[PDB]
Amino acid sequence: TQLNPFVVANPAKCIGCKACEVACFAVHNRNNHVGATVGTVSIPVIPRLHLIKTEHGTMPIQCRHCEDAPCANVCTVGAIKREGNAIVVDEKLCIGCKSCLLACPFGAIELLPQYEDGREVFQINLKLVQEPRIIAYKCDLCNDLGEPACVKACPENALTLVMPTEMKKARNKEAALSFLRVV
Amino acid sequence: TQLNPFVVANPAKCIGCKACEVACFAVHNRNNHVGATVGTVSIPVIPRLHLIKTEHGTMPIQCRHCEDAPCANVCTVGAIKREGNAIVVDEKLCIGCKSCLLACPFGAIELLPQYEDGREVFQINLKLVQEPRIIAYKCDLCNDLGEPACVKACPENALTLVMPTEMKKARNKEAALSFLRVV
Amino acid sequence: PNRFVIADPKRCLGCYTCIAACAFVHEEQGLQPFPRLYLTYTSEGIMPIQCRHCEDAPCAEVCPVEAIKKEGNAIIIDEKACIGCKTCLLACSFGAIDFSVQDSLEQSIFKDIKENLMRIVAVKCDLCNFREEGPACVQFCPTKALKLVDGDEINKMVKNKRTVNVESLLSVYG
Amino acid sequence: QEKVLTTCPYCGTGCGLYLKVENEKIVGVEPDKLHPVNQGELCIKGYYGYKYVHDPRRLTSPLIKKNGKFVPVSWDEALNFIANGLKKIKSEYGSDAFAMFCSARATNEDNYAAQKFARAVIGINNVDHCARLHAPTVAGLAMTLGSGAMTNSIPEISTYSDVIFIIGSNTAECHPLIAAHVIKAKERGAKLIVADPRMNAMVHKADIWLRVPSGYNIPLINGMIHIIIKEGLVKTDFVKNHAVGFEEMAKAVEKYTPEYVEELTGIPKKDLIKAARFYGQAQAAAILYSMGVTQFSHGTGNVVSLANLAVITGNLGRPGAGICPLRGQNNVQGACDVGALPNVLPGYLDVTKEQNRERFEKVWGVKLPSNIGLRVTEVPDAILNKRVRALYIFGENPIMSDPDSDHLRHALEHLDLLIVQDIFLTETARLAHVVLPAACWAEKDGTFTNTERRVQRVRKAVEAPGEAKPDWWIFSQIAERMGYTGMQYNNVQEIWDEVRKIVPEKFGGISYARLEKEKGLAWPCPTEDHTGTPGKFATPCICDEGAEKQDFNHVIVGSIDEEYPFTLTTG
Ligand code: SF4
Ligand code: SF4
Ligand code: SF4
Ligand code: SF4
Ligand code: SF4
Ligand code: SF4
Ligand code: SF4
Ligand code: SF4
Ligand code: SF4
Ligand code: SF4
Ligand code: SF4
Ligand code: SF4
Ligand code: SF4
Repeated sequence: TQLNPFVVANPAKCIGCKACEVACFAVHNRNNHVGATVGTVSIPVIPRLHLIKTEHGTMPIQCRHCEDAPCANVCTVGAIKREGNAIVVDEKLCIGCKSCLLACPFGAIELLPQYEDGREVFQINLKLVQEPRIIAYKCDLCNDLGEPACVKACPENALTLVMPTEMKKARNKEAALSFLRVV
Repeated sequence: TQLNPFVVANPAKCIGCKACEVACFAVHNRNNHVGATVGTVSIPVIPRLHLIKTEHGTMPIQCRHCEDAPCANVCTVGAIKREGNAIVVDEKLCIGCKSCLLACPFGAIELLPQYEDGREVFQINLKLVQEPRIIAYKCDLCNDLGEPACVKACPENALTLVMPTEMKKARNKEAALSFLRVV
Repeated sequence: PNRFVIADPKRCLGCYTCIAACAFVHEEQGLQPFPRLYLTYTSEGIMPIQCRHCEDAPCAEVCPVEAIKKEGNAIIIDEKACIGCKTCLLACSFGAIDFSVQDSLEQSIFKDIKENLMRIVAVKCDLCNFREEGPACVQFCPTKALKLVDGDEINKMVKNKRTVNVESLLSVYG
Repeated sequence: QEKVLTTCPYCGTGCGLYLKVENEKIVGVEPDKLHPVNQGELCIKGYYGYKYVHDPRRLTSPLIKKNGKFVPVSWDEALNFIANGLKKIKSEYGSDAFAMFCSARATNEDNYAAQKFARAVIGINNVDHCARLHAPTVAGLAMTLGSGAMTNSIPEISTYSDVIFIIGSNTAECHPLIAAHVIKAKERGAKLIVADPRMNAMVHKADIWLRVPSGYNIPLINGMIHIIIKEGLVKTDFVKNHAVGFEEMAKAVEKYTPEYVEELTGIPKKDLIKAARFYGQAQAAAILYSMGVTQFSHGTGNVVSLANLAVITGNLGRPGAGICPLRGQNNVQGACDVGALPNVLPGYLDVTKEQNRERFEKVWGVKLPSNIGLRVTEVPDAILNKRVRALYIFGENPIMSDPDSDHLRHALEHLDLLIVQDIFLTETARLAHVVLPAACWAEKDGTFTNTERRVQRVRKAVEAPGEAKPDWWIFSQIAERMGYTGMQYNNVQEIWDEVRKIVPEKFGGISYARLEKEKGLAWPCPTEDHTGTPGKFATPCICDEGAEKQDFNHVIVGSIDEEYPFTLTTG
């Protein structure tokens, strides 16, 4: 058992250039005929982290990979599973029951149409046209692929991958040193 | 396209008074000669949402209106369709093949006899008596009629109609405001 | 309402035992020796398909001689009065009715058994109501893939799923 | 009314089966609730294979061909004709005048009697069975591990969750009860890796599908081994304690990479990484393989690689794990423990060594030849070259199942003397010279040796139709007519006791009392009070070899167009 790492953003230096979302889209859809260039993407854009801008600046929010995850436990079908250290939703068994949106307080899960092989996925018996398949999208730490593309795509490198052992140890060491430097 | 709204219950304020099923039954059976008064009801009562109780509280549950609905895919006749913003069942093409009961994990569909014009409907050729016709029953969000009747009949306002897109925006704003006030 | 039988494709090897048992039980009883449970191969999975006993049938509404009728808790063909008007074969959604013809058998082990062993009418799963034991298909299966669902098992399953959903929603987050 | 315990003879698994008999005729079949293999449920052939024993066309009398037409003739003069024919051919051209085709669907006593009465009566090493077409598997496993048969025991694959690795998946329609255990193994923890070029009923339940074209599974397993070596999942204690080296295999496995097999076979890269991880991190792994891999020309190095993959991981000689060869007939293993090959003797002894010959002189009877006999693939050449005079087609029809049928049919026009101790509906008997009725599985009293080397007994229930008689008395009559020292086959019990006496090192405690009490025993069992070896076979150590240490063989991809772009396969 190991604590799940989670990427976090820095609102102090973040600009809101939206250059990390597009990299996430490009890295997730490698099987949908993408050649790292514009004009080869005939499918709409689907990101995983979402940017929110308010009077106190702009910041991207994403899945925190909750240890006591409510999204996995509310899911009755069992689409959300903890395959690795991070938490990842499975698109094969998901049916679109929006109870996940009733669970996650941060709100990093979006219900969006599926896209495979450069085409939109159709269904059997729905309405007289057919209806798109809606699936759950959230960050999966890019554990299936290599190093996550959101890192080293920010111009000032605002977002960082942190796992809470080293941060806690550094904070405790700094607090102890500050306490000892005064006494 | 827009995500289908679904009504949800708040168990912390529900009592179990069963005043929400009665209103739904009254509002869907206007063709069965009911005049908002007990005594004109010559039909057995069939609601759409169903209330159950456990050790940790009581609430009703109903159809969640899944986007990739299993009940629509299982039905080979095609009676279940998305007619409006909600997903509805059709009482004219239903044949009684109970396989839709084996699809919905929430169990919001019940197979019961159809009642029209104040009398039970009878099938043409079955056994020597005539067998009744059985149709599925589930929440259809009162799309043909006005606002949902389960809401505005609950004394404690435990029932709420939720929009799964605006709620995510509200959660995002609350999370951003909570995080930015600390940093 | 009506009792029927369902086979989850997770534990079906396609071993042709249920099909042969269904054929031979009906043969030794004195009815048509042809199976009433069809094995279908698809792109993803193999599942036997039989007559899910429709509560409105779409079958007795098209029979001109009135041969198909509801008896006990099942839909019964009443083979004696059937004439062969291939009308119920049009109105069956799942395709649960086949006709008693030698060419209707696909090439498999069962065909070899039935040719090394040795009227045309519509045959349908009658749920083995003539036998004091249960259905033969659910009883001879090596992996117990098939299972018989009653009027009360549906209610029990619905209540179990509903209670599990409510308890999970209560326990995790209101 | 009366129930008789019997082992189902239709495939090699072996199952308990109550032959419900009534008025001397079979009326039903029932499963055994206390059997450890089938657990009280059978496939199609168990439930409806009893309608084969009382057909109206069963052969009920001996017939002989006098002028081209068969005539009903009693037993004694037919035996006279057989005896004088064998005597004259032996006087003319010696003892190499016949090749013995013992059935793979007969009890072990039949094969033993056939071998003895072809070796201790006339004397030749010309014995064969039509189940050789799994022949490289026994050769490869013996050269790798020193074990010539199954290693683990079937019911252990479902007692607890393991990792099941299938090669050439056809188990779902070749052994409909072993795959029943594999499916029942999925106690929410059994995990499947399947590799085959086709679509079956078993791959659709598999979490991971290693769909690889035919003949390209050696690079697949080599890349699998490369991945499990690069990640350091090798059990170093097992290889440093019992194996002879590691770098010799490394010198031949590093040439294959995941990208190499990616561009060579056309399979995704993450599947191999995943499957290697699931095989490595798990402590239990069983390698099944069906007929598909065994019908390949280059199966020798392939099964060597299959054994060595389990060697390098350490999932051998432990309960719930081990390599699993599968046999396609009930008594294939009964054709290896006793001699049914031209270079083997009962007890897994080779006739090429004089030590295996000098151990039996008087306990066996007449002196034995010391030369290697004629193989099943070579005797058609001797038929065409007119170097063999007779042939014994026993209990089988080797004109349809065996490949290249027309060559054998054209070879069959060598009518001097032919004995077919068989049953109805065989074209070989029509093309033969002398036909004699035989007895089926429900008419005999013998033993079955399954794929899992378990030994069970067959109990007679129905009496024989007409003058059809078991082959033991036929062989005894022939030997007495030619002249045999003593007289054998008083009963089957004496024959089985003689089998126990001749080879006590392998099995000497497999008697009728234990098989009546226990639910079958599996050899080795050198004494009576032993409970048998299995899920170990003999390896607890990989030291079944005479050198007490296993070796390795380096592998390489072999060679096979526009005229025939489609590959043809069969099962
Ligand atoms: S939307 Fe998908 S992931 Fe979410 S609860 Fe429903 S099935 Fe599970
Ligand atoms: S989806 Fe939401 S609730 Fe689930 S782990 Fe991620 S942040 Fe936590
Ligand atoms: S870790 Fe991967 S999936 Fe998650 S936000 Fe970054 S790029 Fe997207
Ligand atoms: S790329 Fe960097 S600056 Fe731009 S929105 Fe993302 S985190 Fe902010
Ligand atoms: S009972 Fe009606 S709604 Fe349900 S599957 Fe059958 S036809 Fe469709
Ligand atoms: S009936 Fe059940 S499965 Fe169908 S849409 Fe409603 S909640 Fe989903
Ligand atoms: S929304 Fe309408 S149909 Fe649905 S439970 Fe409420 S009253 Fe009944
Ligand atoms: S009307 Fe409101 S308080 Fe009463 S049972 Fe229904 S949901 Fe509960
Ligand atoms: S008996 Fe069971 S496993 Fe065999 S074919 Fe029928 S459903 Fe499939
Ligand atoms: S084939 Fe038989 S059952 Fe079908 S409609 Fe004609 S008479 Fe009725
Ligand atoms: S034959 Fe087909 S349509 Fe008729 S009752 Fe059976 S499943 Fe329904
Ligand atoms: S219930 Fe009886 S008739 Fe129907 S499929 Fe099974 S064995 Fe055949
Ligand atoms: S698995 Fe083999 S031995 Fe067992 S019943 Fe089937 S055919 Fe007979």
